[PDB]
Amino acid sequence: RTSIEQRSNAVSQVLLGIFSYVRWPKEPAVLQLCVVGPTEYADGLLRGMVQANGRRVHAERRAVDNPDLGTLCNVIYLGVVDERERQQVFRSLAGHPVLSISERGTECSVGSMFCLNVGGPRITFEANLDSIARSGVRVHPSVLKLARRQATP
Amino acid sequence: RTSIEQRSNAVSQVLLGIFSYVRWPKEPAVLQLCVVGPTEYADGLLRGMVQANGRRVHAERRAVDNPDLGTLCNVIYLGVVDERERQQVFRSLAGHPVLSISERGTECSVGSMFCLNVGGPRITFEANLDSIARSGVRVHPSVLKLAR
Repeated sequence: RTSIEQRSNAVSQVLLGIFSYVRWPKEPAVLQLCVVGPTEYADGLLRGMVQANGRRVHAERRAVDNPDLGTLCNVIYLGVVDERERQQVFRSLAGHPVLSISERGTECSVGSMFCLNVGGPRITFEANLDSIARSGVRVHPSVLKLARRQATP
Repeated sequence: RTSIEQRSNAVSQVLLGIFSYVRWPKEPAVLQLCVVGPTEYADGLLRGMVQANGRRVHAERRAVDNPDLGTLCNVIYLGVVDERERQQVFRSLAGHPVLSISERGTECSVGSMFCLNVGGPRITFEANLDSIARSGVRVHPSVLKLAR
């Protein structure tokens, strides 16, 4: 079984790997990532990140009921939230170009664009076409090369 | 800095405060703090702390299903865990002097020497007098005056 520090640094990459298939309508110089809700595997993230084009990914935690998640966040890494809390969040992102990703794989069905599954020998994820289309960012299809080859032994 | 960081740095401060009213059977040079489960406010802790008496608190995440929590852990800061996992956790803590604290002081009760309530303008916390005796650490009773 893979350790917490193993799975953290792993998530870090998968997110970078997802972020590669994503175009924002207006590309910021610093991409803004907001961690929202309790999380296990975001420690790696919050160090900050750099993309393969040198764009820094800046990372900070934000309150689930923060009403400006939408404008503060180009990315949101979503943790454990309850129905209401989840509602607040996905409402705040509407009309804004935001990439949403969950630590847990249940949430594709309720708002998140991507849903990690961190258990097992590899980090896997599934996606949802609905939330993706209404996201207002462009997601290249080949983002699924990554989940599939991750669901591979 | 955001309010989550603000509330995070404060959980730091509250944790230290509680630490001063606890003693362990055999005091370790370096206090082992296990953050366990999803945690909105444990980022200050993970950065590492130090007590006024100069002692270092080392903090690191450990998985919920981790069977050696009891030996690996001086203090455990319990995040989000379901009924099954909550049990799983406290069984490893059994018969070991482990200071148990929880981030959500509502859906918490079994174990959890202390349950924090981070919401509101300040951080508050209950104390679980039952859990406090069984645990195996010596908690000074003054601490209850810092409770609710």
